[PDB]
Amino acid sequence: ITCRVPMAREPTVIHGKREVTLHLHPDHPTLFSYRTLGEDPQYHEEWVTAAV
Amino acid sequence: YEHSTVMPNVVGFPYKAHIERPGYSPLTLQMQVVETSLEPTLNLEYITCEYKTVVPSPYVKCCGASECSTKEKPDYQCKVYTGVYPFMWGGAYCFCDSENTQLSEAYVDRSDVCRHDHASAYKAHTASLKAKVRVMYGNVNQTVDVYVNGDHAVTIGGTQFIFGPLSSAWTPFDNKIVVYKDEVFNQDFPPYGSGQPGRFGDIQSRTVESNDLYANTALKLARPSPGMVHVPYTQTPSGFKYWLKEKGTALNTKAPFGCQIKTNPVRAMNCAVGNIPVSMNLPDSAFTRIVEAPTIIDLTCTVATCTHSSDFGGVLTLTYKTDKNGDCSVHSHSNVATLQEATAKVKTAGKVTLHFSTASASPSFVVSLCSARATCSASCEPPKDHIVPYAASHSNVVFPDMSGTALSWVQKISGGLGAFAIGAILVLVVVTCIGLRR
Ligand SMILES: *[C@@H]1O[C@H](CO)[C@@H](O[C@@H]2O[C@H](CO)[C@@H](O)[C@H](O)[C@H]2NC(C)=O)[C@H](O)[C@H]1NC(C)=O
Ligand SMILES: *[C@@H]1O[C@H](CO)[C@@H](O)[C@H](O)[C@H]1NC(C)=O
Repeated sequence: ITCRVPMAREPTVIHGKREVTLHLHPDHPTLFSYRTLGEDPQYHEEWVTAAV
Repeated sequence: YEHSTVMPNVVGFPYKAHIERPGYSPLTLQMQVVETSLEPTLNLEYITCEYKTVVPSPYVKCCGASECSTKEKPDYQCKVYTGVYPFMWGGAYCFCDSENTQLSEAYVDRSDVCRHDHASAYKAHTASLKAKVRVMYGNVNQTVDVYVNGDHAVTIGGTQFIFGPLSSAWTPFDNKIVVYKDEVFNQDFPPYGSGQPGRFGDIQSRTVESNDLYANTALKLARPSPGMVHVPYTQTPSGFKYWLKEKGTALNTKAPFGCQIKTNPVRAMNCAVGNIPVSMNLPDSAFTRIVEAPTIIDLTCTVATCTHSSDFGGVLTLTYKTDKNGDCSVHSHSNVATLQEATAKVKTAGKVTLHFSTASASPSFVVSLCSARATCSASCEPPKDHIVPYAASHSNVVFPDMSGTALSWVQKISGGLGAFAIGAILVLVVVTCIGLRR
């Protein structure tokens, strides 16, 4: 069957010189992951629980 | 007419190809890549699912001994125990205080939902490539699905196109993969018939509907407690649930080159690597004769503004004089700068404006309008916005032109030093000649 999930709040993006700063404000334990689209990627993933 | 070219394998990047033949006006072909797919050839090794332990009701014999024989079942385990006094809710079960005997057996089978939830082990081989390509020229604008193999030949508007083969045999899948739901993992698995308890592969089956099953889960039986009717057993927990607990990281969030991984069928999409060669055969009806094409003479170029950014940050203007109004095909004959429009309208006024994008401090390139050519060179300033949400629309070149300011300073310094060194050479030669004359 089809069963329902909520969309997480959009994060706060702060620009920079070849960097970004993300303010994350979770309401529930949410999974956050990121990777780079180059030759060798620097993957990362974690379970964000509190605001970080 | 036959032509051959190469295009970068970048999704969404426009490509312009120039076709020039004697007796006809030049033609510009626009080709774009909408979506690509890469699929390996898979041969199934086995599948795994959570198991269930079937235990039947124990057998009890009063004043008798019963021996149990072996059976052809997965991990069948049977045992016989002597000297038991089972109790029930009414009272004793048999008279014989110590002559009773209990037979207990257990085995393992696949779960009732193995048909719906299972993990598959695959071996990966050479991979194919399918692409969707949009082609534009004249009054033709069509998207076609092709195989990038050097085999498929498609026909668009009476024109024959052959694509491929790819120039970089690279695949993100390792030799052995494990597929579950919509995730692929690049991990190795035990061979068939050599599974170990507690980890992945505790039970294996050649296919979902196969009738043979290999299991190794340490079904050790134990003696029943006195005054009780039960069968105890110790078994290492299912390895499939453990693997689901700490499988690791999926290839979905790790694949290089921004490779979007999808399942059913296993494939990778929008993988940007290498370049695709294109061979085309054009009919003679897609060109225009020189006589009815416009004539351009005395074409000079200048740049109004430039700012090297991912967007189309540049504007150039071309001045010219003609003999009749018409439409021309324009092109840039270099890789530093990429244009935006492949066609232009030429009137008697004599001024056209074009857009372009670049990534060098000072570019220099040749721009062709119909049969006329001109040279454009200008200075650009860096942008201010640090991060943009769209991919670059310029081929990455950084080296400036030999007549740019930095290289101009380098040339002037080098020329001064070289002239001074050459003067020193000449004076030394003259002195040594006048010395040897004596
Ligand atoms: C009824 O009970 C008697 C004993 O209470 C059972 O007789 C025993 O049978 C076993 C094996 O047949 C012998 O080893 C014992 O020595 C016997 N006991 C006696 C006192 O003779 C008999 O088998 C039982 N029969 C049924 C049908 O339950
Ligand atoms: C080509 O056709 C597609 C599909 O209708 C359309 O989105 C696109 O704008 C067309 N291009 C031109 C130049 O008309």
